[PDB]
Amino acid sequence: MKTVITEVIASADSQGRFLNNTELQAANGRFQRATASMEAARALTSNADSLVKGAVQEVYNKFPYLTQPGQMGYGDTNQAKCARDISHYLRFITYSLVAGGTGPLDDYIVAGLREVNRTFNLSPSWYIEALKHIKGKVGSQLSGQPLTEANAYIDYCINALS
Amino acid sequence: MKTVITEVIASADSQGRFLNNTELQAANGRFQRATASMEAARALTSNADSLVKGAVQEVYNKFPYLTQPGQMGYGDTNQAKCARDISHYLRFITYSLVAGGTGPLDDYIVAGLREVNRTFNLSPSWYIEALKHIKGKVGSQLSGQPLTEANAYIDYCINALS
Amino acid sequence: MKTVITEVIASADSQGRFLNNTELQAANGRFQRATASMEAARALTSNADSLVKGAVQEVYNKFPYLTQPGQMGYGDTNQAKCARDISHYLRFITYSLVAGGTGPLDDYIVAGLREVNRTFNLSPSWYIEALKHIKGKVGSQLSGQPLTEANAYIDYCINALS
Amino acid sequence: MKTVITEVIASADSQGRFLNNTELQAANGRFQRATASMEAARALTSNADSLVKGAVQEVYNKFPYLTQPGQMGYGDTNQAKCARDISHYLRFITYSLVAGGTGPLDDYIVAGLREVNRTFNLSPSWYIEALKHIKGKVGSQLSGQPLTEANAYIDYCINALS
Amino acid sequence: PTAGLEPFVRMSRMIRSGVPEDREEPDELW
Amino acid sequence: ARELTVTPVSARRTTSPTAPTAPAMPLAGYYSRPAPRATADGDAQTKLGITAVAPAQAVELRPNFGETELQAVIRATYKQLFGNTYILEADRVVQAESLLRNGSINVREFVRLLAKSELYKERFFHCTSNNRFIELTFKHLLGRAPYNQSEFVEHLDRYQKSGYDAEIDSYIDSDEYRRVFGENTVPYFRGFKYQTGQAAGVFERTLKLYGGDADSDTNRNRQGQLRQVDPQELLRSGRGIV
Amino acid sequence: SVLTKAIVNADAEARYLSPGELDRIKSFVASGERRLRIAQTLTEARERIVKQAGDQLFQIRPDVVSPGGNAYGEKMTALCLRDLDYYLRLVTYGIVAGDVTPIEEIGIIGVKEMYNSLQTPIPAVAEGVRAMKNVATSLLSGDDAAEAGFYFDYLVGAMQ
Amino acid sequence: MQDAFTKAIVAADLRGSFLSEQELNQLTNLVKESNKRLDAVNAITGNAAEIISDAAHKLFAEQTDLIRPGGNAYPNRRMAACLRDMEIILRYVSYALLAGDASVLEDRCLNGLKETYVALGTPTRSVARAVQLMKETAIGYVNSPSGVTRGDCSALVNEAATYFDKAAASIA
Amino acid sequence: MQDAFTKAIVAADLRGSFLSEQELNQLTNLVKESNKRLDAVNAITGNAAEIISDAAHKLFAEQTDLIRPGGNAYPNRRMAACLRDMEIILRYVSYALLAGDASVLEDRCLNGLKETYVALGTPTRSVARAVQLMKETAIGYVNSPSGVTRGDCSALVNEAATYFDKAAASIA
Amino acid sequence: MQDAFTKAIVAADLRGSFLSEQELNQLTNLVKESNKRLDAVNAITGNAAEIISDAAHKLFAEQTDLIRPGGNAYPNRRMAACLRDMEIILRYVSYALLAGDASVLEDRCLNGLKETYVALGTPTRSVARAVQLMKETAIGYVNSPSGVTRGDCSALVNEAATYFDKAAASIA
Ligand SMILES: CCC1=C(C)/C(=C/C2=NC(=C\c3[nH]c(/C=C4\NC(=O)[C@H](C)[C@H]4CC)c(C)c3CCC(=O)O)/C(CCC(=O)O)=C2C)NC1=O
Ligand SMILES: CCC1=C(C)/C(=C/C2=NC(=C\c3[nH]c(/C=C4\NC(=O)[C@H](C)[C@H]4CC)c(C)c3CCC(=O)O)/C(CCC(=O)O)=C2C)NC1=O
Ligand SMILES: CCC1=C(C)/C(=C/C2=NC(=C\c3[nH]c(/C=C4\NC(=O)[C@H](C)[C@H]4CC)c(C)c3CCC(=O)O)/C(CCC(=O)O)=C2C)NC1=O
Ligand SMILES: CCC1=C(C)/C(=C/C2=NC(=C\c3[nH]c(/C=C4\NC(=O)[C@H](C)[C@H]4CC)c(C)c3CCC(=O)O)/C(CCC(=O)O)=C2C)NC1=O
Ligand SMILES: CCC1=C(C)/C(=C/C2=NC(=C\c3[nH]c(/C=C4\NC(=O)[C@H](C)[C@H]4CC)c(C)c3CCC(=O)O)/C(CCC(=O)O)=C2C)NC1=O
Ligand SMILES: CCC1=C(C)/C(=C/C2=NC(=C\c3[nH]c(/C=C4\NC(=O)[C@H](C)[C@H]4CC)c(C)c3CCC(=O)O)/C(CCC(=O)O)=C2C)NC1=O
Ligand SMILES: CCC1=C(C)/C(=C/C2=NC(=C\c3[nH]c(/C=C4\NC(=O)[C@H](C)[C@H]4CC)c(C)c3CCC(=O)O)/C(CCC(=O)O)=C2C)NC1=O
Ligand SMILES: CCC1=C(C)/C(=C/C2=NC(=C\c3[nH]c(/C=C4\NC(=O)[C@H](C)[C@H]4CC)c(C)c3CCC(=O)O)/C(CCC(=O)O)=C2C)NC1=O
Ligand SMILES: CCC1=C(C)/C(=C/C2=NC(=C\c3[nH]c(/C=C4\NC(=O)[C@H](C)[C@H]4CC)c(C)c3CCC(=O)O)/C(CCC(=O)O)=C2C)NC1=O
Ligand SMILES: CCC1=C(C)/C(=C/C2=NC(=C\c3[nH]c(/C=C4\NC(=O)[C@H](C)[C@H]4CC)c(C)c3CCC(=O)O)/C(CCC(=O)O)=C2C)NC1=O
Repeated sequence: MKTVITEVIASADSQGRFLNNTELQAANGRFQRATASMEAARALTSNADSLVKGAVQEVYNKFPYLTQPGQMGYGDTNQAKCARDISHYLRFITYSLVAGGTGPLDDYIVAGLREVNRTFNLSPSWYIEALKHIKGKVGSQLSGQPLTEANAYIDYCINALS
Repeated sequence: MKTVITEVIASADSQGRFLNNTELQAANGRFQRATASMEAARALTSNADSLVKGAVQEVYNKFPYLTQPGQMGYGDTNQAKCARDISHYLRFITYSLVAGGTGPLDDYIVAGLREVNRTFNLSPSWYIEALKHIKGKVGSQLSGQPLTEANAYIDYCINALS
Repeated sequence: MKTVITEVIASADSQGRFLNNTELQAANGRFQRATASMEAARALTSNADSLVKGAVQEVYNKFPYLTQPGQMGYGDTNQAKCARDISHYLRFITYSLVAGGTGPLDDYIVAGLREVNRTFNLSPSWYIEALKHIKGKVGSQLSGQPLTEANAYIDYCINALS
Repeated sequence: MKTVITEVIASADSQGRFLNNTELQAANGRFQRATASMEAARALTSNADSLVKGAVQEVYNKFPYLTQPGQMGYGDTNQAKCARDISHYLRFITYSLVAGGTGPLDDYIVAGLREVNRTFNLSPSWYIEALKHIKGKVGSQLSGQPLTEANAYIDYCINALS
Repeated sequence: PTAGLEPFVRMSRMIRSGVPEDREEPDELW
Repeated sequence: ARELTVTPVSARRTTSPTAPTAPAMPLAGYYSRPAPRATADGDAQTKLGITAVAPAQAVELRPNFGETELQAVIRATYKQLFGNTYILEADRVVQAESLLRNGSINVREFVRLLAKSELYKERFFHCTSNNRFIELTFKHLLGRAPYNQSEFVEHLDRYQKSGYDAEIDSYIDSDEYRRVFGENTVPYFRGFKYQTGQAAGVFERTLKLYGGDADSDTNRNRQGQLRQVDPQELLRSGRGIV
Repeated sequence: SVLTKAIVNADAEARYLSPGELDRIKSFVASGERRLRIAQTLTEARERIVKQAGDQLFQIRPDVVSPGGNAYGEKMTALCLRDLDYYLRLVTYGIVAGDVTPIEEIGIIGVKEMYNSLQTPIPAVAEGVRAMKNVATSLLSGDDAAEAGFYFDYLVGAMQ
Repeated sequence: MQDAFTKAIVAADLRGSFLSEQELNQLTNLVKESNKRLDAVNAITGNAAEIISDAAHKLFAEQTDLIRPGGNAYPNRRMAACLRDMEIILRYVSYALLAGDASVLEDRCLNGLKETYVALGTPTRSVARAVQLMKETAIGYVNSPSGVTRGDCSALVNEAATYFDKAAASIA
Repeated sequence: MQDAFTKAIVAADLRGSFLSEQELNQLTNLVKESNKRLDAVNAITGNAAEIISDAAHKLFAEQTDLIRPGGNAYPNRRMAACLRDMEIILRYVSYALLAGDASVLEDRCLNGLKETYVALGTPTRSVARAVQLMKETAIGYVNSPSGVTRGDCSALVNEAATYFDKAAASIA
Repeated sequence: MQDAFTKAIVAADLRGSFLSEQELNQLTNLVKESNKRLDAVNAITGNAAEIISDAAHKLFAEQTDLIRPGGNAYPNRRMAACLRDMEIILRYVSYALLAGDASVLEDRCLNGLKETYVALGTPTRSVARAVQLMKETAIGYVNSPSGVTRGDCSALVNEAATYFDKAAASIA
C-alpha cells in the first residue's frame, strides 16, 4: 500500500540495500507532513455526514433528469447506493491523508474503477461533480497545508475518473 | 545520481505516472533537511585542509610500519596520493550532504572501489581509520542535525569499505 | 486487418507452413458468405444518409437534455460532429461486412475508443443508443442472412462500447 | 566440480550429444598428466606439516607487527587458525592436483573468498606471502612436470587473491 | 557594402590591430 | 586609491600572474588539476543522444508484491515489448494480466503470452521483413542486438520449420534469458554494458537499434518496417557456413 | 616551409621552379598526413614529454638547480620547463613545415643574446632538448621517430 | 539523472573542487523557494487531465485536418496515441519542474523524438503547437490555484515555460 | 506492504469506518516519536557491517563445529552464504523498524525460511542464535550513539527486539 | 572459431583438396613445439593479475591526466572499467596464443572496439599504450619462468607479440 515509508523501503529492498540517508530524509517529509494531513483527516471525518449529503444532492441538481422515474437517481436503492459510494470516496481520502500517500485510493478505488463503472452504467461525471462540490465546501472547513492536502487527494480522484 | 528528488521521479516514471502527494511529501523531507546538511557541508568544506592532514597522519600513527622504506606510506608520491584520496572522500561527503543522498558517493567512490583497491594493494583498513579519525574531530565542529548528517555519510563510507 | 483470409494466413505463417485443407475450408466460408454480407453492405450504403439522421435524432430524443444550451448536443458543431461519428460507425460496419471480419472495426474504431471518449467527455450510452436505433430500422431493409450479418456487426460495436 | 572429465561431459550433455573423439582426446590429456600431478600431490602431502609451519612463520617475518599484542598474529588462537588456513590451501592444492582441475579450489576456497576475508579483516597479502613461500620451498621437493603442476595451482591461488 | 573594407583583416606585412583573441597562457600550469 | 590600485588585483584582460621578484598564493595540487580534454562521467552515456536510461535496474515480483508494484511491472513489460507505442486499454491482454495478478504465472510466462498475442503479430510480424522482425525480437525479449549472421540463419530456419510460436519460445527458453532475467525480472536493454562472451560490435548495433527513449519501433513510418543493422556490418563479426 | 624555401630561391634568381624544386614539393606534400600525425601524437603528450625531459635534465645537471644555478628554485624551475614547452611546440611547427624557417625566426635567431643576458647556460638548454627527443621518440614508430628526430637535433645544433 | 544540485556537483567535480560559495548560495535559494516549487508541480499534477484535454480540444479546433481521414489524429487509435504523447510530455515537464533541471526531459523524452515523428509521418509542427497549448494552460494553473498563500511565482512560471519551450523547439 | 498506518487503515476498512479517535491518537504518537525512530533505524544502518561481523565472530566462538569440515559454515562458499543471510535478516529488521510493523519481515524474509533451512541441512538453532547475537549488538547501538539528543528509547528498543525475536522464533 | 589447424583446413577446402604435404608438416611442427606453447600460455595465466597491475601502475605513471578529474580513468568506476578491459584483452591474447591463430582475438575482442572507445570518449592512444605495457611484462614472463626446461622460445615470443601488436594497432 503506497506510502512514503513503503515506497522507500521497496526501493531499498529491490537493490538489496539498507535504508540510507536518502531514504530517511524522505521518511522525515512524511512524518513532518502528518500534522496538516491529520487535521484535514479530522475535519473531513466529522463533517462526513453532511459532505456526503451535499455531494449526493449536487449530483441530482447538476443532472436533474437522474431523479425522474426510469432513471438511475430514482428510488431509495439508487439514492442509497450513491450516498454510500461518495462516502466510500471520502473514507479513502481520509485514509490516504492519514497514511501519507495515495495507496488506499489506488488499491481500493482506482484499481478496477473503469471496468466496474462501465459494467454498471455509472458515469464518472457524477462522481467528478460530487467531488468538485466536496472540494468547494472543504474550502471553508480548512486552510493552509491541511487544505492543500485535502485538495491534493480530491483532485487525485477527479484525475483518476478522467 | 541518487537524491530524494531523482528517486521519487524515477519511481513515478517507471510507473508512467505524474508525481503525486506521496512523492511531493518525500521531496519536502529533502528540502526541510537541506539546512542541517548544508551547515555540515560548509564546516567540512573550510576545515578540509586540516581534516585531511589529520586523517593522513592517523593512518601512519595507527599503521606505523607504513612509513618505513619499501612500504606504501613512504616517499613523497605515496604520501601525496594518500592526502589526495582522503580529500576525494571528504569532497564526496560534502557533495552527498549538499545533494540530499548518497549518489555522489555511490557513483564516484563506491562503484568499483574494491576492484581498484585490490589491484593497487590498498587496504581498506587505512581508509576506515582515516574516516574514523575524521569522525572524531567532526564531533566538535558540528552538533545536532548537522553532526548527524556528517556522521550518516562518514559511516556510509566506512560500511562501503567493510 | 482481421479477415478470415488474413487470419488463416497468419496462423500458417506463424508455424512456417503452407496453407492446408483446414485453412482453405475456412476461406471457403468467407467466400460463400460474401453474398449475404455484400447485400447488407449495399443496403446500409444507400440508406446511410437517413440511418445517420435517424440515429442522431434518437440520441437527442432519448437524452432530451443534450439539446439544451451549455450541453453537448447543442449548436451546429456538436450536432455536426455527432452525425459524422455515427456515419463513421456505419461506414466501418459496411467495411467489416465487405471485408469478411471485424478488422476495420477493430483497427479504426475499437482500438483506442475508451481513451478518446473519456478525454472528450463522450458517453458510450449515446453511441449504443444510436446503434440500437440503427438496428431497429435495419430490421425492415434486410432479412435472412444479410440481416444476421448486419446484426452481427452492429452488436459487435455495442459490446465494444459496454 | 571442475575436472577435465566433468568439463567434457558437461559440454556433451548441454548439446544432447554422446562423447566424441574431441572429448575423448581431452580426457586422455588428463589421464596422461596424472603421473606428474600425483607425484606433486604425494610430495606436498608428506611435507605438509613443515610447508605449513614454514609459511605461517613467513607471514609473521614479512609482517613483523602482526605478532605484537592487540594484533591478529598474537595469541594461540589466531596463530592456530592461521596454520589451519594455510593447511586448508595446501589440502585443496593436493586435491586439485589429484582431481585434474581447479574444481576443489574453485568450490571450497575461491567461491566466497573475498566476502569472508573482508568480514573477518583478513588481508590477502598474508595469504599470498604464505603461498609465495610455499612456492619457494616446493622448488627443491619437485622438478619437471610435477613442479610445473604444483606451480600451476599455487599461482592459481595467488591470482584468486589479487 | 562593407565587403570592400572587409578584406582589411589581412592587415599589413605584419600588422594586426590588437590582441590575438584567445591566447593560451601556460604559466599557471608550469 | 592606493588600495584600489594597489591592494587589488583589478581587471586586466583576464588574467595574471607569477613572475619577478614575484608571486601569488591560492595553493595548488599536483593531481588536483583536472585534465583538459576535461569532462564528466555520464557525459559519456548522455552525450550521444542519451542513453542515460539504459544502464538498467530490472523490476520484479519480489515475493509478496503490492498491487502498485504489480502495475509497475505490467507497465514496464508493455513499454519493453511494444516500445513507446500507445496501447489502447481495449487492446490489452486482460486475461494475461489477470493470470499474473493471481500469481498463477511468472513474469517470463506473462512475457511469453504477450509476445504470442495477435497484437504483437500485427505490429511487428505482419508490418516488417523477417530479418527486421528477428532484429526487433532480439531487441524486445533479450535486450541486445544479434551477435552474428549465424543467429539470423538459425532463427529464420526455425521459423520456417516450426512457425511463429516455436520461434518466440526459442528466445524465452534460451539459457541467455534464464541466466540474466530469470523468472521474475522484466526484459531490459543490455547492449550498453560489456557482458560476458559478447562481441564488441554488439554495442554499436544495439545503439543503432535504440534510437532513444522517444523512438518507435512503430510500424508506420511511411516506409514502414525496414531494417537498421546492415548485413555487411552484420557479417563482420563471424560469418560461417553454419 | 619547403614551399617558402623553394620559391625564395626561385624569385631571387628571377625564374620558375626547377624540376628538383617541383619534385621536393611533391614528395613533401605526399608526406603531409604522416607529418600531421607526428605533430598530433607529440601535441597529445606534451605535458608528459616536458616533464620527462625535466627529470632527465636535473639528474644530468643537478647544479643548474643548485645555489648558483640559473634554474635554482621552484619558479626558476617553472620557467625552465615552460621554455622546454616552447621548444617542443616549435618542433611540431618545423615537422609540419618540412624546414626550420618558422623554428628559426621564433626561437634561435637572437637566442644566444637572450640567454646570455639572463645568464642561462646554453649548453644545458641543448641537453633539455636531447631529453625531449628521448621521450617524444619513444611515442612514435621507428620511421616517424627518425623524421621527428631531425628537428630535435637541429635545435640542439642551433644552440651551439 | 540530474537535479539542480546534482548539476552543481558535476561541474564542481570537473574542477576537482568543493562547491564554490557562489554555487552554495544559488542552491540555498532553491531550497528557499521550494514550497512554491512544490505548489507549482502540484498545480500541474492536480489538473493534468484537463491540461491535456483543453490543449487537445484547442489543437483540433485549429487544425481540423488532423481529424479528417488522411489526418494524423484519425482514427481512434491515432487520436489515443496523440493524447498519450501529450500526457507523456506534460509528465516529463512536471518531473523537470520538481528537479530544477531539464535533463530528465531531454534524456528520456526529447532525445530522438523528432526523428521518431518524421519516420512516422506525424506532423511535428502540430505536435509543437499541442505543446504550446499545454504550456498556456499549465501556467494558467500554476498562477491561479486553490487557497495557496499569495506571493510571486513568476521565476517558476518562467522556468516551467522554458521546459515547455525546450520540448517545442526540440520537436518542431 | 504494510506500515503502522496502513495497518490501522486496513482494520478500519474491515469495519466500514473512518478511523477511530482511538486509532488516530495512537498514530499521532507514532509521529510524535518519529525522530527517535529515525535515529534507531540510523543506528543499525550506520553499524550494519560491524553488527554482522561481531555477531559472526561470537557465533563461531560458541559453535566451533560450524567451521569444521562437516559444518554448515564451511568452506568459504558456505560461510559467505551464512554471512549473507545475517545481512538479509538484519536488513528486513531495519525495514520493519522504519515501518512500525513486522509485515515486510514476515512476508519477504521469514515466510518459508525455516523449511528452506531444513531442506538445506542448515542448523536452524544456530541461525536462531546468530539472530539473538545481532539483536544484542544492534540494540547496543540503538542505545549508545554519536551525539544524539538524550532521552528514552526503551519503547523503540523493545519493538526492535520483538522483530529480532520474531525472526528467531520463526527460524529455530 | 579458428585455431592454426582449422585455418589450414579452411584454405584446403577452398581448393577442394586434401591437405598439402606442405601444410601437413607446418602443422607437424606446431605439434612439435606445443609443450613450449603450453608453458607460454601458462606464463601469462600464472601472472595475469601482476601483468595487468604492473602495466597499470606504469600507464598512470606516464599519463597522470587519466587519474585527474576530467580524466578517463577517474573516478573509481572508470578505473575499474579500465582495469577490466586490460584483463579482457590479455585474456583473448592468451586464447590466441593457445590457438596459434589471432581470430578469436579479432572476432570477439578487437572487432568494433575502436569505435566503442571513440563513442565513449576513451582515449584510444592511452589504451594502445596500456596494451604495449602488458606486452612487455607478459613476454618478460614467457621468457623467465619457474624451472621450465631451458630452450629457445623466441618464435613463440614473437607470435605473442604480434597478438599484442594486432590489438594495439586495431585500437590506437
Ligand atoms: C470500495 C470502493 C467502492 C466503490 C467506489 C464502489 C462503487 C460501486 N457502485 C455500485 C453500484 C451503484 N452505484 C450507483 C451510483 C449512483 N446512483 C445515483 O443515484 C447517483 C447517480 C450515483 C452516486 C453519485 C448506483 C445507482 C448503483 C446501483 C447500480 C446497479 O446495480 O444497477 C457497485 C455495484 C455493486 C453494488 O450494486 O453495490 C460498485 C462496486 N464499490 C466499492 O466497493
Ligand atoms: C574519485 C574517487 C577516487 C578514489 C578514492 C581513488 C583512489 C585511488 N588511489 C590510487 C593510488 C594510491 N592510493 C594510495 C593511498 C595511500 N598511500 C598512503 O601513504 C596511505 C597508506 C594511503 C592513504 C590512506 C597510494 C600509495 C597509491 C599509489 C598506488 C600505486 O600506484 O602504487 C589510485 C590509482 C591511480 C593512481 O595511482 O592515482 C586510485 C584510483 N581514485 C579516485 O578517482
Ligand atoms: C475513425 C473513427 C472515429 C470516431 C468514431 C471518432 C470519434 C470522435 N468524436 C470526437 C468529438 C465529438 N463527438 C461528439 C459526439 C456527439 N455530439 C452530440 O451532439 C451527440 C451527443 C454525439 C453523437 C452521438 C461531439 C459533440 C464532439 C466534440 C467534442 C469536443 O471536441 O468537445 C473526436 C475528437 C476530435 C474531434 O473533435 O473531431 C473523435 C476522435 N473519431 C474518429 O476518427
Ligand atoms: C575450506 C577453506 C576455508 C578457508 C581458507 C577458511 C578461512 C577462514 N579464516 C577464518 C578466520 C581467521 N583466519 C585467521 C588468519 C590468520 N591469522 C594469523 O595469525 C595470520 C595473520 C593468518 C594466517 C596467514 C585469523 C586470525 C582468524 C580468526 C578471525 C576472527 O574470528 O577474528 C574464518 C572464520 C571462521 C573461523 O573463525 O574459523 C574462515 C572461514 N575457512 C574455510 O573453511
Ligand atoms: C519516451 C516517452 C515517449 C514519447 C514522447 C513517445 C512518442 C511516440 N509517439 C508514437 C506515435 C504517435 N504519436 C502520435 C501523436 C500525434 N498525432 C498527431 O497528429 C498530433 C500532432 C500528435 C498529438 C499531439 C500519433 C497519431 C501516433 C501514431 C502514429 C501511427 O501509428 O500512425 C510512437 C510510436 C509507438 C506507438 O504508437 O506507441 C512513439 C514511440 N513514445 C514514448 O515512449
Ligand atoms: C522472412 C523469410 C526469410 C527469408 C527469405 C530468409 C533468408 C535468409 N537466407 C539466409 C541464408 C542463406 N540463403 C542461402 C540461399 C541460397 N544460396 C545459393 O547459393 C542460392 C542462390 C540460394 C538458394 C536458391 C544460403 C546458401 C544461405 C547461407 C549463407 C551462409 O551462411 O553462408 C539467411 C541468414 C540466416 C540463416 O542462414 O538462417 C536469411 C535471413 N530468412 C527469412 O527469415
Ligand atoms: C505536499 C508537498 C508540499 C506542498 C505543495 C507545500 C506547499 C507550501 N507552500 C507554501 C507557501 C507558498 N506557496 C506559494 C505559491 C504560490 N503563490 C502564488 O501566489 C501562486 C499562485 C503560487 C505559485 C506557485 C507562495 C507565494 C507561498 C508563500 C511564500 C513561501 O513560503 O515561499 C508553504 C509554506 C506555508 C505557507 O505559507 O502556506 C508550504 C508548506 N509544502 C509541501 O510539503
Ligand atoms: C535524516 C533522518 C533524520 C534523523 C535520524 C533525525 C533525528 C532527530 N532526532 C531528534 C531527537 C532525538 N533523538 C533521540 C534519540 C535517542 N536518544 C537517546 O538517548 C538514545 C541513545 C537515542 C534512541 C534512539 C532523542 C532522545 C531525541 C530528543 C527527543 C525528541 O525529539 O523526540 C530530532 C529533533 C531535534 C533534536 O532534538 O536533536 C531529529 C531531527 N531527523 C531526521 O530527519
Ligand atoms: C569483448 C570484450 C570487451 C571489451 C574489450 C569491452 C570494452 C568496453 N569498455 C567499456 C568502457 C570503459 N573502458 C575504459 C578503459 C580505459 N579507460 C582509460 O582511460 C584507459 C585508457 C583504458 C584502460 C586501459 C573506461 C574508463 C570505460 C568506461 C567509460 C565510461 O563509462 O565513461 C565498455 C562500455 C561498457 C562498460 O563500461 O562496461 C565496453 C563495451 N567490452 C567488452 O565486452
Ligand atoms: C599442463 C599443460 C602442460 C604444460 C605447461 C607442459 C609443459 C612442458 N614443457 C616441456 C618442455 C619445454 N618447455 C620449454 C619452455 C621454455 N624454455 C625456455 O627457456 C623458456 C623460458 C620457456 C619458453 C616458453 C622448453 C625449452 C622445453 C624443452 C624442449 C621441448 O620439449 O620442446 C615439456 C617436455 C618435458 C620437459 O622437457 O620438461 C612439457 C611436458 N606440458 C603440459 O602438458
